[PDB]
Amino acid sequence: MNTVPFTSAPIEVTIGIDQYSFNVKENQPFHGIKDIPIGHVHVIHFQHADNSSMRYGYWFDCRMGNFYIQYDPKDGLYKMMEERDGAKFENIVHNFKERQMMVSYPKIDEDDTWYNLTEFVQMDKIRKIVRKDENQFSYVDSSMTTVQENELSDPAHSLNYTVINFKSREAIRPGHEMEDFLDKSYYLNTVMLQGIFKNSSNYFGELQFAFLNAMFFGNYGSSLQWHAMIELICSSATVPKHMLDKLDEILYYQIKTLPEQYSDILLNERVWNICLYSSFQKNSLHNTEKIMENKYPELL
Amino acid sequence: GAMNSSNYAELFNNDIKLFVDDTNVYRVTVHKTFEGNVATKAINGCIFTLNPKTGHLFLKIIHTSVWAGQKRLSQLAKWKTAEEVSALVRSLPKEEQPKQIIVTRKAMLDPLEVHMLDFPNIAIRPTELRLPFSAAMSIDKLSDVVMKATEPQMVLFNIYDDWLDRISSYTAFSRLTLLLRALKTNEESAKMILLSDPTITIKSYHLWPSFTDEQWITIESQMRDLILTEYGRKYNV
Ligand SMILES: CCCC(=O)N1CCN(CC(=O)O)CC1
Repeated sequence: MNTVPFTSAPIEVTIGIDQYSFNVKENQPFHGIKDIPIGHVHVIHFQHADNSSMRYGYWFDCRMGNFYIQYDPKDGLYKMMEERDGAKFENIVHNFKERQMMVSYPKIDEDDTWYNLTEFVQMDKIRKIVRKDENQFSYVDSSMTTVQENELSDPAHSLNYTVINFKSREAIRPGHEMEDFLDKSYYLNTVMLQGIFKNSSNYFGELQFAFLNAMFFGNYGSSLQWHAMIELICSSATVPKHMLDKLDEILYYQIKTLPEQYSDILLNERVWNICLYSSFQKNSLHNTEKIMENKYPELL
Repeated sequence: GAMNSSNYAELFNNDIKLFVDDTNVYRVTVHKTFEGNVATKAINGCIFTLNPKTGHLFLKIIHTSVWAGQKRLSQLAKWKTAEEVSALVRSLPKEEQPKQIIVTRKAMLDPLEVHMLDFPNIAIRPTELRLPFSAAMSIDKLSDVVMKATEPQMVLFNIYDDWLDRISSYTAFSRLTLLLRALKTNEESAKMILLSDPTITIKSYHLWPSFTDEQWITIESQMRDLILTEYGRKYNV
């Protein structure tokens, strides 16, 4: 198990670690998070008590380095940094642990939620969507726009999700206009899976990362990407069975984890009604359809 | 965006534009079968593509063979319309290509946009105007060429005859829409109005009779009377 120490907590803040969260008071003796499960990406996120504007946070993998958080009073935020001195880092963590100044990542043993939400998410792919090569961890916030949003304005601060556009030449073969617009199988299988993503795991990893950025930061462009990647599969008549069954699992755990009160801002009525009730795959997502109907029957 | 009453004069400016009406592309008669079921029989149709400034009509005849063995024909008809309009644009010299295409039915928007992806600078627009272009098949010379077609064929016409020698495009379009609205509302009575004087004929090179300016005023008034009369009959007014 790994640890992300905090130098201190000078401003009151709600701290998230994956799907958990806790409040820290101004100048409280808080010095980090321990017992973080090895084997998954993680996200440590922040919303300031005095300014709920800018949710922000950092995607990281403790296998890649030793990371800590320190507040920067000039830029006004908690920053993730890497400690290259291993003995220094171990000494810091051990003292904070001995003084019990750290919260424990509160994973229940029966609980596979985080695995289920991050099954296909890899740090190496995150670092290609979020481009800042000098760090091993990735900053995301509520306001960052996507490459696609920008096309329709600082490129160094964009979310480089794969652009999906159903009325584009990339999606429509000349001479197959009706076919390709009504059945997106070419665009999914040849353009996206074989061409850009190389395999379904990378596709699902980006879909999962988009959902998580939408949920944890309220990042609008991420929500758009998540819905586009769902609709592309559901609007394809020919999808490998293993992908359909995996999608049903992915979406089930995403809908399960979504805060009930954020459904009006995180779920697109058109996309979900189309995917569950009109699309080629309307009968292929049994688990997702059941949770959606029982949890959000109003949306439908 | 959408074309409506506010931006109506735009139809007659110097930016090339075309109206596309697909209402007569897929035409059927419905009938009983020997077993007492119902079946359709397709008849030849047409795409109505009109330049409202110049009166040039590109009448693409849709022969019934294009439906043979095809399913979901009402859906296919929209995509066939878009394919043909796109083909027409590509066939025109660059300086004759439209800058806007206005579809009379909003269901044509996506099919046409998708077929025109190679022309990103050609705006595809809907309209809020209720235009009577479905009544194009009430113009005898247009109906005749559509019905006689034995294969796909593109037929070119000027739907304003020689009117632009004497009136503006705005007035010509208004006259056309009045005539078509009257033919749509009561075809028999409208045709009677247009032919009630044997001495006024349709030139071999024209679609409409050779009325003088004063006779057109009388004809237009009679067409408005017909439309109002039919409104009163319909609503018991
Ligand atoms: C007004 C009645 C004249 C007529 O029959 N058409 C035939 C087709 N059009 C020639 C062409 O297609 O280029 C001239 C108009």
